[PDB]
Amino acid sequence: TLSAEDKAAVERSKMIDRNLREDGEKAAREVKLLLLGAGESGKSTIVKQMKIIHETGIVETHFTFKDLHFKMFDVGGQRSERKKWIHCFEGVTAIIFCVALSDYDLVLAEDEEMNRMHESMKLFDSICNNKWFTDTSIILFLNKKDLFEEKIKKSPLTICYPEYAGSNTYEEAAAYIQCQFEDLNKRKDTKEIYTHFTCATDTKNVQFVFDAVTDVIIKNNLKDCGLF
Amino acid sequence: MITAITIMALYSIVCVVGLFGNFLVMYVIVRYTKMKTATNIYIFNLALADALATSTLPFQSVNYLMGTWPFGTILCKIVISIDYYNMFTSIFTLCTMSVDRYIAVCHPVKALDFRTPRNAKIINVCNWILSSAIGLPVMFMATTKYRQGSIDCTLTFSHPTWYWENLLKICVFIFAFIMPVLIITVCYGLMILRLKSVRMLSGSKEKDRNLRRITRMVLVVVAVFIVCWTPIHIYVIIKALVTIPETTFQTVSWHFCIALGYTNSCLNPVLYAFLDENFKRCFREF
Amino acid sequence: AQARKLVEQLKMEANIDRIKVSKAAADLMAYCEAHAKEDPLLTPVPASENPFREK
Amino acid sequence: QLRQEAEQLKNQIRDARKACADATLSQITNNIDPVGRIQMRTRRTLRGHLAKIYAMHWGTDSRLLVSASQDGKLIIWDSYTTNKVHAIPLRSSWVMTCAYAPSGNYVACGGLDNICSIYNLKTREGNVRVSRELAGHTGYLSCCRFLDDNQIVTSSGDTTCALWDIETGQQTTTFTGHTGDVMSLSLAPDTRLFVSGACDASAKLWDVREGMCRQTFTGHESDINAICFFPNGNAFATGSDDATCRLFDLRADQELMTYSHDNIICGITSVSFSKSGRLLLAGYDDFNCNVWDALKADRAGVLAGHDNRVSCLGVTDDGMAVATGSWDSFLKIWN
Ligand SMILES: CC(C)CCC[C@@H](C)[C@H]1CC[C@H]2[C@@H]3CC=C4C[C@@H](O)CC[C@]4(C)[C@H]3CC[C@]12C
Ligand SMILES: CC(C)CCC[C@@H](C)[C@H]1CC[C@H]2[C@@H]3CC=C4C[C@@H](O)CC[C@]4(C)[C@H]3CC[C@]12C
Ligand SMILES: Nc1nc2c(ncn2[C@@H]2O[C@H](COP(=O)(O)OP(O)(O)=S)[C@@H](O)[C@H]2O)c(=O)[nH]1
Ligand SMILES: C=CCN1CC[C@]23c4c5ccc(O)c4O[C@H]2C(=O)CC[C@@]3(O)[C@H]1C5
Repeated sequence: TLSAEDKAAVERSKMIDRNLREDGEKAAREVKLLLLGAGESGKSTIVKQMKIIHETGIVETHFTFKDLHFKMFDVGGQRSERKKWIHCFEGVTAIIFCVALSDYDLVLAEDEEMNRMHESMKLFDSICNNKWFTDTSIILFLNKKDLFEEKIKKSPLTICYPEYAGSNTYEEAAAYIQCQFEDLNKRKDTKEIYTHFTCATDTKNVQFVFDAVTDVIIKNNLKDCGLF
Repeated sequence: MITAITIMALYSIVCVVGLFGNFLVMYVIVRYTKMKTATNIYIFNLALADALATSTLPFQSVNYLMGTWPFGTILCKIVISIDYYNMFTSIFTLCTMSVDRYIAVCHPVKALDFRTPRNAKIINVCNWILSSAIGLPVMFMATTKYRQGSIDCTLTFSHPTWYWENLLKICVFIFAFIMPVLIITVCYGLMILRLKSVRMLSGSKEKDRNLRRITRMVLVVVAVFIVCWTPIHIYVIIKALVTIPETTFQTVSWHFCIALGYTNSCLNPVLYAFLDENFKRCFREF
Repeated sequence: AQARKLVEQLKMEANIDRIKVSKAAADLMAYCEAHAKEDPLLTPVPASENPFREK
Repeated sequence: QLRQEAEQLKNQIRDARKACADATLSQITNNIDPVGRIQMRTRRTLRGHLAKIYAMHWGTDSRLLVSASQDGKLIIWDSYTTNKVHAIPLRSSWVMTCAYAPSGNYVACGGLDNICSIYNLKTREGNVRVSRELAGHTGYLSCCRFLDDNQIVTSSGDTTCALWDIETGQQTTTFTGHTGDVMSLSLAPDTRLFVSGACDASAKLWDVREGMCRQTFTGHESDINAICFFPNGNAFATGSDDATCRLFDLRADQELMTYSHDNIICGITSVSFSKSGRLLLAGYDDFNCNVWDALKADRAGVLAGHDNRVSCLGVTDDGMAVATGSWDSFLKIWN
């Protein structure tokens, strides 16, 4: 009983469904990654290091590695309330959280009083312990290697944390920063912080993020198959 | 004497509890949860094979009880065909579910596109087609014969009967006892080694507990498979090799072997769906 | 700079007219009762003229 | 300094509103006939979204609507035959607003890219393509409504609304005045005012003609997520995260009615009115929408059947449809 116009409408809707299914099949294979941190710490630098070797609003960068397609979601241009748009990133594969090692004694640009490292710690607290990122593992990229080396060879770390008792060597200080920046999360069974110090080692960064993505993909497939 | 009554009780309880569990699995996989994942389709097909296999049990039970088959040639023809059919379909759906889990764990980048509901559907289609391609010879070659004042309808063969029956028995044995066991063992072993070595499942007490639970469910699956399949296949192959004299002990041995081979299909819904974590999550929703 | 702007803007906002809330609520009530026969969701219609026929 | 006189001017405004408020809405509607037990069922269901739908908008022909989701697809729904008219690939995967022209010739969408994209629906070549890229904000575009075929008013993440000349691609007036991040706006039927609610728990009326604020309504608590004008253009309702909706008057300036239940705690994402205005449908966050009698504050009915968060709502112009979008990728046309 369908006329020519209704037949054309049905055929057009079928073609739209076909192209939509192809697009959804393409977009159910891509890997989503989300950059955060302080306004100076590490995110634009790591995406700049990323784009230099493979080739306002949200800055995007797409690349391929080992036949896996990744995505870059740099939200540094969103000078607004983080609460009202943080729920838009549920289906991200992993979070690349960039902080600065050498920001423990640097004074924040506003009010000349608040610490940079403790502010990054508060941001990591709010991101680890919110209702939107529970099944998403958080990679952490403690950047600013050489600046941290020089500033701990010059100044003690106890100016930032008034509980430090170890020596002013790199290994113990970086271990202290890492463990204090790890244990703050309130749920350690599901969340799995894969930490990796870096300054400019591009080959190790992509392999580390691919290992973390492979682990969370394995966890997702284990959820899919009902084993876990 | 009374051995036939115990065989009747065993067959009846196995058939009843198998149909009971399969009906619950069908109901919960249709109405409560949906079948939009690959594993749901695989469990549904396994439940289909298990329900269709165990429905022919009272036919064989009354065949042994009355000592004759009063149900006609076409009925036991389709019963024998659907028995071979369901046994291969259950075997291949267990094997392909196992290789799907191995692909999911050990090959995750490839499983991003190899693990889709459409691919699960076409694998199930190829499963039932490749089972039909070997159940079709059982269709026409099954017939009803008369012997010793009684009616039985074991399938015959061609004029050179000896190598034909030998070839069919060894083909069934090699396929449904070397294809399932070897593939499922190597695939679940590689999966459990790579699942031991992963960062998510090592370094804590709860990670080791999840590791232990996954290895335990894999071991229970392979153990009930081996326990249900080995005593009947080698009993068939030794009845084909040597002539076992007619004794009540060997008859109740044969009936126990058949009962175990059907307890396999009884327990696959329990150890594949009731123990599945997504199904348990759906169970806790109500 | 924003403090004097908000002060002047809200001083301009303050000296406006305010009709009695009984009158405004009565006007809202009148608009609701005068369009009761026109609203399809308040008063359902039979499926003859309904453009949403289930099938 | 001037903070004390600003505070006493605040107090003078509240005293004037208290003196001008002589009878609440529920006192005069005590003898009105309630809508009673209402029942509504899902006539149509628009399946075809593969991701998280955030906003939609109807059309003035009451037939064609437009929806947007996280996948980056702008699907035009024919709510009569449950068809797909167009599929526009958005350049930004993140959108939480879209608008549909009364003329139908243009469609709009915007999100975390801070830019409103305009697409042409009646192009002579027969396809859909970009026509103007309205950029100039510094926050996420959280709401957009076509004033007419050549103007759009948008609420943004930079606490300022903005009228836009769609042709030249530049603003003509900026509605600064929010001390908080504005999410939603709604247009008057006569198309001369629009009220926008922000995260500072205040909705403000604005004169579209010149770009000045006229009132501010500070009854809510947490933050405003939704807003919708009354059909007569002399009232509006506000959705918010404090488990309460509020009806206001542009003239009396007080809070007329409160729409809250002690058994519900979740927030409100979308609000829209019917033709008569007796019916306000607030999309809650308890996986369903709620039917509110807009004169008795009585929950007449429930619109259940959504598997995820209710994201958007809209009643068509002739009032025969309640189109509810949701995070569970399923639109449901109700009647
Ligand atoms: C009944 C026997 C003897 C004949 C052979 C029938 C075969 C072709 C049938 C029987 C069971 C069927 C499957 C049962 C369940 C599903 C899930 C559904 O969502 C897609 C089709 C799929 C995967 C079917 C594919 C075709 C199938 C395998
Ligand atoms: C591998 C594990 C599960 C053990 C399997 C045991 C099976 C293969 C055993 C259990 C009972 C056995 C039968 C018991 C009795 C007899 C009678 C005897 O005159 C010939 C052997 C025969 C016919 C046996 C054949 C093999 C048999 C069926
Ligand atoms: N010596 C040294 N310098 C580094 C390193 N990483 C980044 N920088 C610089 O530190 C500034 C901070 O600005 P940055 O772009 O990160 O802000 P943002 O991304 O939050 S927007 C940038 O100009 C970087 O050159 C490092 O390892 N070693
Ligand atoms: C428990 C039922 C499974 N059956 C499949 C068909 C058959 C069978 C089994 C195992 C191996 C075979 O070669 C074989 O053929 C058949 C046979 O010769 C008698 C026993 C069986 O009915 C039984 C198990």
